[PDB]
Amino acid sequence: KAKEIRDLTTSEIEEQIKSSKEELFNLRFQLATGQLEETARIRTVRKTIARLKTVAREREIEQSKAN
Amino acid sequence: EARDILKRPVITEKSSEAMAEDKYTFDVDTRVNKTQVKMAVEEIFNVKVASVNIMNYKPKKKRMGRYQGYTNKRRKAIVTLKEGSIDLF
Amino acid sequence: HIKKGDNVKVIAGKDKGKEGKVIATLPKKDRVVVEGVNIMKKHQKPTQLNPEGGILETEAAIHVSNVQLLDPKTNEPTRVGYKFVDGKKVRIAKKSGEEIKSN
Amino acid sequence: KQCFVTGRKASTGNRRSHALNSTKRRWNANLQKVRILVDGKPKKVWVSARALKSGKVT
RNA sequence: AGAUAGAAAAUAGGUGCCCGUACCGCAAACCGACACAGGUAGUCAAGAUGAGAAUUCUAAGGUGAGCGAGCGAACUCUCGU
RNA sequence: GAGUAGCGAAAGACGGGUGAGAAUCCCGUCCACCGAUUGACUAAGGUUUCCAGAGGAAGGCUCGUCCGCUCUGGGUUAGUCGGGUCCUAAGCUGAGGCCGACAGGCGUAGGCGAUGGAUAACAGGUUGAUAUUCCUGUACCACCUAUAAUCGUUUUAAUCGA
RNA sequence: GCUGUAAGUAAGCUUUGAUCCAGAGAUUUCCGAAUGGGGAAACCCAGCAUGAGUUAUGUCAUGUUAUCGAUAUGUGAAUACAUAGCAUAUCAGAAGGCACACCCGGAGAACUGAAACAUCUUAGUACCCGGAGGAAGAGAAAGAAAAUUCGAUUCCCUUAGUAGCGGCGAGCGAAAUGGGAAGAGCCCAAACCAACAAGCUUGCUUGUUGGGGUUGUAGGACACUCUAGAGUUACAAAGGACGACAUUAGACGAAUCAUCUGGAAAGAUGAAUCAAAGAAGGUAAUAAUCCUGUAGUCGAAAAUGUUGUCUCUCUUGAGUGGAUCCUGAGUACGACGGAGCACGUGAAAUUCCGUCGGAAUCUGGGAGGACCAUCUCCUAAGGCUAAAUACUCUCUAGUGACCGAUAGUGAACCAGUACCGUGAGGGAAAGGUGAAAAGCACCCCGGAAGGGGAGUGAAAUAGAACCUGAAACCGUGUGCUU
Repeated sequence: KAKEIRDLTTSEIEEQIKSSKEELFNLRFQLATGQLEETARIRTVRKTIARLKTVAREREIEQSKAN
Repeated sequence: EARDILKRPVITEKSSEAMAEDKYTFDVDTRVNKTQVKMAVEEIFNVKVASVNIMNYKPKKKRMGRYQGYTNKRRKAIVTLKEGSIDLF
Repeated sequence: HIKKGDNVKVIAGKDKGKEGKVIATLPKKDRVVVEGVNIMKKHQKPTQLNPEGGILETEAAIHVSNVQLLDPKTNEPTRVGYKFVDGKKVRIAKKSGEEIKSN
Repeated sequence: KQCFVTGRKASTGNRRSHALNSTKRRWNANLQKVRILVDGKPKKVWVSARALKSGKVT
């Protein structure tokens, strides 16, 4: 789902990643407390954060290449 | 950071007895110090911690079937916050 | 090779000269389960997930080498080829024209 | 232990006896320590006495 | 020697990290292939008797030894006369 | 070989209970052994043998309901204790350097390295397992911030220092 | 359709192209040459800069901070200049690893053979170390030959177990010629020099700037006269710009039905078919026609080796005189002591190393196995150089009168692992249910392990220690004996 992420402004990408940290922490915390019952809901956010950091790297490769 | 170090909470009869008091128990990363745990918890839950204690557990032998293994090394921290209440719901 | 839901005849095993629609493919072992083929009698034990049990009569898989598609025009057992309609590998009954595999 | 000019260095061979009984031996150069002009600034180094026969400035 | 306009003083608030911490340790968790009569540094070490950390009995505290039940021949082993 | 040798120093008896099963497991009474120790600590070493449930194939020189065995889940909390942090001995390394067929050996300045020197917390309570670590009480050592009751050429000072 | 092995039960993902498969890129914790300091690798403790945090301290993040090298500036002793020496900055400079192979060097055994043993042999072997390169070494004649020169090198066959060397014992052991693989010659010093930078007074000269020409028909300058192809594999040396096949995904691909026995046919029987495909492997048994394929054909976004060119970049070709000049110095070579060459300081001429000596410059020097005289050949003492050649950790495709689990690797199976040892090291044993897990619902004895029915299956003395199941060995019956 990395199209709109390319469409994002590179400034709320940090915001999106921070929210993803928050939600992953909450859901894992309530997994170890035995209150989660949504396992595919961990790998999906791991996908999301992985894609968000890959796009973030590609973003800063530009100024490295251009400047 | 400040969320990657609190791996999980610890729930058990001794942890439950500690929770009778304001002491909460967590399973933290293996490369952190007391100060960083204090900061992380008081950043997340908005609590004010008074002290924290850390201990390192050695890898334990575990045989699964015919293959022997070792469990992962653990680092556990105990907080004793004053005001506040880490809710583990 | 055959498709997930087409109707095929069987030529091996106690079941030959019999038709039936395929219900699963399992392409990692090229074994298909056709309906009404290889009926099995499995002894299932009373557990927790299954309250009781008994002798279930489920269908078992057979090698893809034991089934064949029927000519949609003449129900004639046939092989299967291909042709490039708009660059798409669509199937042919190899004795007549196009053969449809939609479900 | 080489010369800084020629390169005359040591070499191995055999000490042979009257009964042609052989033992390993060595042959060293007549290396002498002399202060010569290495790249201008004078320096002490080993130089053979055949290289000093004619050609070196102490 | 230098270095510098600064805090000591008689307070009141805070901050103090990493590693080890279980368990055995004259021992069935150690070195001896063994739940082996061997070896394994140091600390505390009570009462009666005594010169004594000797000896016999006992306190604090541990323990009854991972095979037994008979019969009480020969013959070995340990012990008494 | 043979159902033979061996069953690895020693004091057990009995009532109750548990179980498919008990000389052998749990409780109790009596008896006995050690007691400059078979007692309590703490090192080295071993690493989970520690604790609570459960099991009985195997391991326990017999049996076994038992265990240092197996399965499950747990358990080690320090500014002050021992180290790191501070110091150095014996040794080991050693920039440059000396010597060396190559390899490399030796060695200065300097480093590393306790078995030594210097360093601030005591008592009581506490669970099944930890406690100069946790909690109650009372302390102490460093460091930082706010304040200072006037120390006073900031050379000297309230006093800063190789 | 998928979420490895690994079963599962759970949450899911996917035709909106995911899953997967290739190409490319990004992330890539800690230790290790290990490089900020230390250290019992996978751990500790920091300086500096910059940022986060806190009222601040503690704390954290990211760069950076080893040692050598070279280059460049600072500064600069004992001492006067100046040198050590210090202090910085820069640079994909060096380190380490390995294929147990191959190659070139440095160093260098011994058991053994001589039916003893010392010379000699094993042997320039093994083991060490230092370099490498994908190949390396060698290489364009001071070379063989009495030729009519293969006109550089290497390598293969033969010469030939010949010539020879050998306490003439053991035993070592060529080379030339000839037949083949391969089809390469190339640059610098020296003379000399237009011009110039520096001491000289431009008379003499210095230079690396550069030209010059590099060879025995004796080559070159010299003086004449004369005229503008190469190549990045040596022969200077860089890199864009177009194509061409091939290779790191893939695609299409002919033609079979019936009966019989069976648990199942591919078998048997009958009738067909295809073949540029009857290689091969699967499939419930033995398949050209069922499946994967095969012959044939087709096919890359990309990232690569490779190659045609187009550029591009380089650039003098001869003759004739020959008066002078030049043609590789502590060198050849000799003596002493050693090694090497099939050949034992020896004739060692051929050739090297240590130690002393020590030459000629064409009207010269070296070689032709003591040797010389004459003849013939060559022209040292500077350098570069592809091919034929050696080997396989790999990768790709394939082959085998090679092994089929005491074999074949040690290892078909979580193997350099159990285990053993302080360590170097040493090192195992262990494959097979069935077609399909259909892996035995229930009942009965038993605490359980087991079992006995029933059921699955062709078969359950195929029930998981599971195909066949021998012998040793242990039992239970008994016919005949004692």
